[PDB]
Amino acid sequence: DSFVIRGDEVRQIAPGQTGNIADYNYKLPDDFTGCVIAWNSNNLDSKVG
Amino acid sequence: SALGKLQDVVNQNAQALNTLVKQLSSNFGAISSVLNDILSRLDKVEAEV
Repeated sequence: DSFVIRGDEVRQIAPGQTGNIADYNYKLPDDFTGCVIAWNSNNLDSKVG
Repeated sequence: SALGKLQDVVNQNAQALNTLVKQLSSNFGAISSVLNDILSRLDKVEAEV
């Protein structure tokens, strides 16, 4: 599964979390077997203005 | 006190049940001994532990 979020929100991408991303955008299950891999993309996804 | 053997056999079963019920009040190292209170103070994985 793939998406972009602000760097602060990576802590909501874990099993059993809450907060607007985990609540309304991407809910992981509690019994998740898997890996969450995250990296900064300011040099790719950000733009002037 | 003549019936001491029968009255003792009543008192031990009462003592055992009052002890079994009183142990619901104990924490066992948990944050609170009230089960709905744990489920209010904490989010899912912390409450589960």
